[PDB]
Amino acid sequence: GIVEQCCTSICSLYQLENYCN
Amino acid sequence: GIVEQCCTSICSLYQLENYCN
Amino acid sequence: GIVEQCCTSICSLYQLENYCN
Amino acid sequence: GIVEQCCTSICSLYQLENYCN
Amino acid sequence: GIVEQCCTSICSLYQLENYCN
Amino acid sequence: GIVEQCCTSICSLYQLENYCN
Amino acid sequence: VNQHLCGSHLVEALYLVCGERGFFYTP
Amino acid sequence: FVNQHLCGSHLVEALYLVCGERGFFYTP
Amino acid sequence: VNQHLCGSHLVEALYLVCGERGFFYTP
Amino acid sequence: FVNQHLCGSHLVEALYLVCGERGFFYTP
Amino acid sequence: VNQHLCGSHLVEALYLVCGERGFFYTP
Amino acid sequence: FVNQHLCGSHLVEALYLVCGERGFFYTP
Ligand SMILES: [Cl-]
Ligand SMILES: [Cl-]
Ligand SMILES: [Zn+2]
Ligand SMILES: [Zn+2]
Repeated sequence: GIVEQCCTSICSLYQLENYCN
Repeated sequence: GIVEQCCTSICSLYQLENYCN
Repeated sequence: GIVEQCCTSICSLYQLENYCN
Repeated sequence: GIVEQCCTSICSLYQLENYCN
Repeated sequence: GIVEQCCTSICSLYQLENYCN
Repeated sequence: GIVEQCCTSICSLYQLENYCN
Repeated sequence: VNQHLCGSHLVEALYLVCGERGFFYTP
Repeated sequence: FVNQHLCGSHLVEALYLVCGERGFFYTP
Repeated sequence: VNQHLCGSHLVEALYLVCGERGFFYTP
Repeated sequence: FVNQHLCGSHLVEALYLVCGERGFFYTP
Repeated sequence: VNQHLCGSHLVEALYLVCGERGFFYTP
Repeated sequence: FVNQHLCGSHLVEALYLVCGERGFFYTP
């Protein structure tokens, strides 16, 4: 999930965009 | 500037990207 | 929705708890 | 205090409620 | 109090320092 | 920079004041 | 703008109240 | 568990911003 | 609501300015 | 000391929210 | 006050969008 | 890299506040 992918390394804006509706 | 453009209507990310270095 | 109910008056925690999964 | 109890493990809402007035 | 003084005009740090212990 | 000086130990307000314009 | 600033606080508050359950936010 | 709690809070502020009108969901 | 959003910034600012001394917040 | 500084900031936002009209106090 | 609260969100948003490049903020 | 990302976000809120009308700059 978002925690596993984005709290152990930095997610870019493009990567964060995967969890929008 | 950024307060005038962005506190009277909603700036998008592309709009905010204008004020980066 | 949540903006209409909660940005025109103060929602309590119990009120906010309504929008959880 | 609050730091010792709530920064080494997660305090729930019920636990945080102990530091209200 | 702090809401009346500081949400109707901008309190400086010295002004905010007034409400510390 | 600010990260090297202020993310490995706590910078006071006086210290943070060095990065204002 | 008032709406957009208020929404930012709402999602912080849902983050806290919802816990493990999580949430959705739709403007 | 605490470091994850704090990181999650900044994730949600970032998502709110990135996703705009589309909005988002957050599942810990 | 304006009051309630502003209060959230105030407590962040007291957190910073007060340091080791700490503070109280009463609406 | 820094991790405690950052955690404390999220504590206070949480307390502000939890305690409402009663308010709160924070002593580091 | 409305301006001062909105500015706080702006700088959080510039922090994110600008990345390694960084930024300046002038009221 | 993540702990630095989170700390930086609180730095900028602190600078915004400390510097007032003078404003500031942030270079990671
Ligand atoms: Cl943090
Ligand atoms: Cl606000
Ligand atoms: Zn944080
Ligand atoms: Zn705000």
